[PDB]
Amino acid sequence: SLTDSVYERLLSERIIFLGSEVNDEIANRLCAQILLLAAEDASKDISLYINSPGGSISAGMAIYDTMVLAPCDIATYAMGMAASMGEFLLAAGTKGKRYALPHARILMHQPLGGVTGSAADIAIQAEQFAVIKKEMFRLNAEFTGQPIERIEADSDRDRWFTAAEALEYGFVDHIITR
Amino acid sequence: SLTDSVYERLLSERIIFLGSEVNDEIANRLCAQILLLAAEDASKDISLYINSPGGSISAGMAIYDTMVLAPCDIATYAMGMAASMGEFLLAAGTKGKRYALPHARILMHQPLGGVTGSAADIAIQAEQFAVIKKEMFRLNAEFTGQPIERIEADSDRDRWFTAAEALEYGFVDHIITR
Amino acid sequence: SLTDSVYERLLSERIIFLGSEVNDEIANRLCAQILLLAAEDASKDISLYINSPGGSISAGMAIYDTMVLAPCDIATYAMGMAASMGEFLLAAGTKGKRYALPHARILMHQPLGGVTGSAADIAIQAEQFAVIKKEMFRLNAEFTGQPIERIEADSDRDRWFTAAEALEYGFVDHIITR
Amino acid sequence: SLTDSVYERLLSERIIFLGSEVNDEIANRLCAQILLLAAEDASKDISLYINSPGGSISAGMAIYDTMVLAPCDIATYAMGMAASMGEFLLAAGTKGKRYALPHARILMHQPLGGVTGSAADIAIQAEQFAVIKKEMFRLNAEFTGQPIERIEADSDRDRWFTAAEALEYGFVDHIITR
Amino acid sequence: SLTDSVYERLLSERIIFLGSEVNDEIANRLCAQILLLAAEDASKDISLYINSPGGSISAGMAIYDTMVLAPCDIATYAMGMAASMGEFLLAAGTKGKRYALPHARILMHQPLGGVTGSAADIAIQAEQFAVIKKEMFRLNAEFTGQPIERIEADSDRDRWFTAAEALEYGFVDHIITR
Amino acid sequence: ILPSFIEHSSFGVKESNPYNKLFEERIIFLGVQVDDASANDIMAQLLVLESLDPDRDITMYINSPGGGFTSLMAIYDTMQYVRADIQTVCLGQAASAAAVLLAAGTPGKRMALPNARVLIHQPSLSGVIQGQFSDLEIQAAEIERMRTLMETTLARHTGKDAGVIRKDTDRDKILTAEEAKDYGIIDTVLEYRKLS
Amino acid sequence: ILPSFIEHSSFGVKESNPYNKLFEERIIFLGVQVDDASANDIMAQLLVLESLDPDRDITMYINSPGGGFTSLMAIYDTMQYVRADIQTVCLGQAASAAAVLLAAGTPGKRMALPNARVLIHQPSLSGVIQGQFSDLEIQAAEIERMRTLMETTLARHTGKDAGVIRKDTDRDKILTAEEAKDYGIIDTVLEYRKLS
Amino acid sequence: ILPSFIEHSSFGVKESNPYNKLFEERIIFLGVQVDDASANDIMAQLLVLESLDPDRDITMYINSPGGGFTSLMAIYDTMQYVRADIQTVCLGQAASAAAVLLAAGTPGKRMALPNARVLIHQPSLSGVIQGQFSDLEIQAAEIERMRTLMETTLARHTGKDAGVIRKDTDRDKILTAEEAKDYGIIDTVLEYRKLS
Amino acid sequence: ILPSFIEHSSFGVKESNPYNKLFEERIIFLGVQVDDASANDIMAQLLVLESLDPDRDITMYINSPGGGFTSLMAIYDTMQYVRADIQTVCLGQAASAAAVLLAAGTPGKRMALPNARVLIHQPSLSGVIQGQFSDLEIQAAEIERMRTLMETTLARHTGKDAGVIRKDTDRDKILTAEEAKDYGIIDTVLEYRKLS
Amino acid sequence: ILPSFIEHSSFGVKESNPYNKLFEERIIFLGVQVDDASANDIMAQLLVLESLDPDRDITMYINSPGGGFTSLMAIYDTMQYVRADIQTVCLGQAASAAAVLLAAGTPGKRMALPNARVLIHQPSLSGVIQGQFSDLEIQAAEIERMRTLMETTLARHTGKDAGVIRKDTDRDKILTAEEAKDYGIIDTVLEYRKLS
Amino acid sequence: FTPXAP
Amino acid sequence: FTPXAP
Amino acid sequence: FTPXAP
Amino acid sequence: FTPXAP
Amino acid sequence: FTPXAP
Amino acid sequence: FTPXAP
Repeated sequence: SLTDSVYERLLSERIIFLGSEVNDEIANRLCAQILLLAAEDASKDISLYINSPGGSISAGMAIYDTMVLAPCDIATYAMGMAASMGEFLLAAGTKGKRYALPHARILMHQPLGGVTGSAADIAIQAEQFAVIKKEMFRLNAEFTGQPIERIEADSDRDRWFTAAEALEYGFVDHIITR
Repeated sequence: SLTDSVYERLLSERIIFLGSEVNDEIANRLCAQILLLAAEDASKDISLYINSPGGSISAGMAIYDTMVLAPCDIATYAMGMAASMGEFLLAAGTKGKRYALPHARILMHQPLGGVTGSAADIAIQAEQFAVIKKEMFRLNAEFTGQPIERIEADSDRDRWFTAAEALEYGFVDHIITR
Repeated sequence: SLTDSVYERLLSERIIFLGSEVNDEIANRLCAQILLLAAEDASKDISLYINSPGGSISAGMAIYDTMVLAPCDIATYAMGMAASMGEFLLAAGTKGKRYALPHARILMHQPLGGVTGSAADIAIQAEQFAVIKKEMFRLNAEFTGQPIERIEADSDRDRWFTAAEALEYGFVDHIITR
Repeated sequence: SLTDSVYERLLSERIIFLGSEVNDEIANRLCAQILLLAAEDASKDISLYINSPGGSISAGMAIYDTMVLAPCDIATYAMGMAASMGEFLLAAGTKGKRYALPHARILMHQPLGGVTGSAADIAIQAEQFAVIKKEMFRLNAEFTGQPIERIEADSDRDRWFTAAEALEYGFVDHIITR
Repeated sequence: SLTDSVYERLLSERIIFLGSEVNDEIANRLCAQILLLAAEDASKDISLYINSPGGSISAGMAIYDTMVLAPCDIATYAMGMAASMGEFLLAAGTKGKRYALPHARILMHQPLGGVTGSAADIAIQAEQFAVIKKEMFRLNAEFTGQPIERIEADSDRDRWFTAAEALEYGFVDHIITR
Repeated sequence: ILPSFIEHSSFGVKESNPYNKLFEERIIFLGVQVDDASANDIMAQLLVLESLDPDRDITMYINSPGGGFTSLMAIYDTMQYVRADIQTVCLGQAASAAAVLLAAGTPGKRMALPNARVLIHQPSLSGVIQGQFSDLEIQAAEIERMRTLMETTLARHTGKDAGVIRKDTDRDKILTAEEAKDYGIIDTVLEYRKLS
Repeated sequence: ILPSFIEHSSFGVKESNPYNKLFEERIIFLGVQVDDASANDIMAQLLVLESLDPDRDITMYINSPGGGFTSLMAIYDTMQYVRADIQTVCLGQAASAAAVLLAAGTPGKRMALPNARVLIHQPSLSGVIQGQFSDLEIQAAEIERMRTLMETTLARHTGKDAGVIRKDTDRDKILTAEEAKDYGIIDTVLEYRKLS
Repeated sequence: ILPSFIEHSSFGVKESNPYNKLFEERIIFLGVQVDDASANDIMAQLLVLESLDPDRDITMYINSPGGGFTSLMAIYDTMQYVRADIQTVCLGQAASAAAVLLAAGTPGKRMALPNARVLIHQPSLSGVIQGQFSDLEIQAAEIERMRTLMETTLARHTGKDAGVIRKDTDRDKILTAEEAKDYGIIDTVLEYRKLS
Repeated sequence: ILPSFIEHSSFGVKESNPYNKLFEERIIFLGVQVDDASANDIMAQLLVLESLDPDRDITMYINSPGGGFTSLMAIYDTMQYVRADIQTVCLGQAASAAAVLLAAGTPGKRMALPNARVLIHQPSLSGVIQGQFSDLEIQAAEIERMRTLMETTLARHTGKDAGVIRKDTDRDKILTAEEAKDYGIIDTVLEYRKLS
Repeated sequence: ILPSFIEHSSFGVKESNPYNKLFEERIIFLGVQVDDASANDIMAQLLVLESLDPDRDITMYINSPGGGFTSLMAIYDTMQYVRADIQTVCLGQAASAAAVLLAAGTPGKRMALPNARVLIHQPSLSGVIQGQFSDLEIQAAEIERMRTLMETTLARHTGKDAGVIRKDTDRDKILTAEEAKDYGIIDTVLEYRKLS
Repeated sequence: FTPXAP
Repeated sequence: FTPXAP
Repeated sequence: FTPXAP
Repeated sequence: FTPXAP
Repeated sequence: FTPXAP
Repeated sequence: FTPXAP
């Protein structure tokens, strides 16, 4: 597999990709890669490249806590789409190291969670979602330096930011040009 | 497979993941990994990372007995979800080494077992389940330091604990922050 | 494949798993592993870990004869379920080396065989089954030290033994605790 | 693949398994393994382990001729079932080296061939079958030391031999016990 | 896999292929290959061979920004078809290093995007598309040296350029002959 | 094969089916057809029987594995709308939503056969679940509305507090024909009227 | 192709089918249609026959591979509810639940053909098994209720202790037409009434 | 099994079905058949009723999970075209497009049952979506046209600004039978006319 | 397309089908429908013909690929139960179980066409094979019961020892129309009654 | 859509179909329905036509892609059994087994249209091929029996030695309408009776 | 079912 | 449903 | 089936 | 088929 | 088809 | 639809 071969060679360069889904399978794969790179050498930075529509809010939080746990700076790059949890993880990188490429598009929005199970279960999933979502918004406010009210006003709407706008808003520290 | 490559590299760092299902296939895979790491070097700790909705009660017990059998401390981490048997295995780690990340969610609950076979078989599966479930509750009481009555009151309901609450309750010894 | 990688590393530690089915495919896989380990070094013990619902009675006998053939002690462990042929193979390990973990469950019962083919074939499969089953019971009597009548009384019923009961009955020599 | 890894390690110990089907695919796989082991070192014995219900009569003959061709003794073992062509190949091993394990079951019977094609083709397949079958019986008479009439009387019926009976009949030279 | 083996050997020669789709999966694979080659040695050129009908406009932009980001010249070759984003990426290579083979066919056109989701989502996808498309046209004007009006006149029509015409138009700097 | 039969009088000869005969006797038979599509047939039947004779009771026989919540509420409103009393009989089972329709008959006229099974279950997520944008905020909210209606509707017909109904509903409580009367769904359990 | 036939009298000419003819003779034929949907047809037929003439016996012919427990209890209650005696004949087989319906006929009137096969089996898990939350606590409990009803119901019609019925039921006991009378399901096995 | 029934007079004896009876009473019943194919039946029924008697109101009963936008606009125009007043009753639900048809009845004559659910949803992408070349420019434009028509059409029948309708439509707003009157879709919610 | 035809007399004009005509002539045609479901039709037809005229022979034509054992025994008992003689004709084939029904006709009246094929095969494992617990002890035992009945039943109609029937049955013996009479299944092979 | 048509006389007005009209003219039309199931219809039709008038010829039109051997032998025996002459016409094609039925008509009366195609093919392995134990000894033997019957049957109707028929049958020989008469299957090839 | 339904 | 529909 | 059913 | 059936 | 069939 | 169709 050329695809897996290229990613292993990049993992050795301390580069991790979040190129899809941000579901439990992806979160387990990234948490394992972040823990591995931190275990191999915590004195060096990890570069996380994001090109993802987003996914389950709880998967994104598992990735986020692992990013925080790892005792090493994590740089984040928006190389394409960073939507929903993809945006969260972009914004969640170390301050001064959050980057976007010029045509990157950032969507601060919420996961919609998804509904499964009996009425008894749905009633709980909705509550757990409301709680996690509130934390997602609290953290986005800390990451971007915005009032929580502004985060909610933009987060409950399908509001796309261009890479330049995303920098002005505080999601991104730098736009990378050449 | 990048996914399997990363897990082998982590297995060499004595890190094991329980990222899904906790069914018989998963229990056999973890029992084999725990036995292997213990065989390679029993003087060192094993770190078990949990992000799992849970599964068959008997699969969780097979993992638990293997964790106990292995003559080495097992640290456990709630890196996301630890529900049902995922909670049991989290709580079952060595005391002083049970950890949760801040956005971890812990659900002490019971597996529902599942119904298969003829009326003659179902009548037995239900009895075996009731017995195993009683042991699950007895052990959760020992792991958390709670009255058995409290364990049952929380375990037969869909009661989620936040990571902070889980620490107060006794499932987790420490919340890991940075 | 992490799963196969872990089993090869354990095979080198002389550890074999019977984690499912006990059908002809599994019996051929274990017979090959037992023959291989015995060929590599017959002076050392083989540890067989059992977590299996059981399977075809003839598959279990192929495994059993291979266990006997191999000129080396085979220790057996009930790490979860040991039902039907799984129980037979547990009980069939070297005396003094048959173990169960505390939450192991042992079901001495018979395979039900399964019915296939024309009336002419079924009539034979049933006879061959009755003969093999009689030998299964004879051997369980030798393994546990029980009257054959008691073996039949328990074997034709869905009677589960707890790990502690299984020791008292004679299936297991020791319960492993830590 | 643990399964293939174990068989390669056993192939290096000059052990070959016939664990299923005895169809053209299996015959090509065994013919290749027999030719390979003979090519690597013809001064050493090859041990063929049989656990097979049988298959196409012509596939069994391809394996048989390869066994004869290889300039090295081939030991055969009934480790479970040896039916139809499985029995033929068991009986076909070098005299003095045909073995059965105690619970092995041997069925001297004929393949039923199978019917395919147009009436014109079926009429030929049946004739070719009758000729090959006659040779199968001639060879079984030579292998077991029985009158051809006795071979036919037992071969056209579903007559199972226990391992002990199979020895008395002449299919097996020794029963292996420990 | 011969196919993957050949591409790895070519990747070591700093050759990358875009042979199909230009979708998110392909963009993630090329972005990873471009980042990898740049990481291994940024003093050397990367040769990108294009034979592709095109794909999602946002996937093509992710590839484009990565090409720009990498601090090394990227040569591009039209070895067959370069349509839509395939054309964009061809035109986007370093000036003086954009090549076409004589029978290459270049289609400057737009991706049609594709419609998914609820009326609320479609209404946004169409707007995001209109914005990205406008940038695609702006960049094609810069790459080819044409008035933006001419780019639009050709881009909204299915206008194919022969390799010779593509050079005259400014997509390609050289036609490679032997 | 449901057989037909012939009934005759000096007027003429009429061939008829069971079910058509039951309808002539003003019996609506609610069976396995628990789809929104059948809810419409039950409503058409209730309207026809009221039209034929507004002062005569309509008997509804219930033997069904529940059904969709929305469309069984459509039946519920028609049953309460119709001028004539509706009496109900549980044959077999009245699962989930059908237990509401059973409870919905006029008080004093809810009946069940001795081995009848009444099951109280939460309303399912079905029908118009096409892809509401925030399904976890909207479908989850719609489900709470549906749970509230079922709990409220049973409370108005059983005499139990809606909170009690919820505790039982959430646990899939199953009632026997006798338990159902003590629970407030059935007013009486029918005796077997055998002549020997 | 079930053929039709014509029967006539001075009144007129009537074309009819087998099955319709059997219904005129008050015979309900319970065949392979063992679904909850058919249980409703059997109940409709029993109610129609009682209505046409309450004092005449209804004969039920049974030839069926069992069926769902819940809906065959619905038939059982209708059979016991109806004023007229119901007599039963086992043709072919009366498997599992159908053996209860066979036993359920009025004592002295349970019959079988000589090669009839009666099978006693445990009630299956079916029908409303949509996803009870604790399926292993709830479906398992519902199954024990169903086993209890089948055992109790056969005991009331066979004279055997329910504990005996359970021991046999748990082992899938199969009875011949003669064994079934000695077991209490059949009162008599029919002779072949041939004229030669 | 929708039963038939017999109605008679000195003229003769008529066997009829529910639905056929409702049509005689000038009631069009719009159920689960929400396909373009059924839209054609509704139009045929409206045209027939106008032809039979142009001055008598047509009652349309609505109980449906929305449907395709294009074909439900075909119904809308026929409803507005027909000389006779059309009154509408929401039974069960009037989802999405069906809520427009509900609002479309003559003012003063839009009605709903108390537990009726009215859902306002955006028009779906369906019907002729065969592969327009620039689907994201064309289907996207066609969708904006369809959203505009639904918003405009409801505004003309509810009294709300089209901008308000859009804000609610975009969020899948669900109205109760009472909320629907306050929202302008329903003029009245029907009382239950029980005699006891 | 089976054509219909018209037969007339001074009474009136009757349109009829082949098969309906054969039934009027007291011929039951047993074709490819060999399912338990069709066994019930054969029984209904035998009962109807006996009812119409108990003293007239019933002719059964057999052309079928066997069928399920249990339900073809149901036919067997009805055939032996009925007062009228049943004569049988094998057209085409009478495979396996159908060969029993062929043998089952009244002695002296078993017939076959010259190229008819009669096949004797063991009873299959079918019908109620839902999952007996010890299938290899129970289904295997039930199969021995079924083999015993087929062997016994043929022995009573062919004159061969049941042990002989087993030896042939176990080998799928196929008989020609002539061999079948020498084997005891057929009393006579029909001549071709051509007028030229 | 096969159209119906109306034929009338002073007696009354009769609506009829093609095929029903052909049957009145004593024509059996054997088309694409070549299954064992249709063989039974052909036999029923032959028996009906003989019954209606034993001395009048029956015309069989053949246009079919062969069919199963066993059931087409059932037709063959009925054709030879029936008192009336059967004449046959090949329209289109008479493949494999159908070519036997074509040859089977009374000599002097086998006919074909000019572009008719007659194909001689070996009997297929079909019908009762359920799993004979030694399929290669038994099905292979049954096939030789079937080949022998087809070869013998054609030899009796074509005048060719059975050995010749086998050589041609084994090679899938295809005959034109003219070759078929020289081969002995057809006595004559029909002229086109056009009036212009 | 009467009485009392009907 | 009347009154008033019909 | 009579007698006795019917 | 007669005689003799019918 | 006549003559001669019919 | 009239007038004018019909």
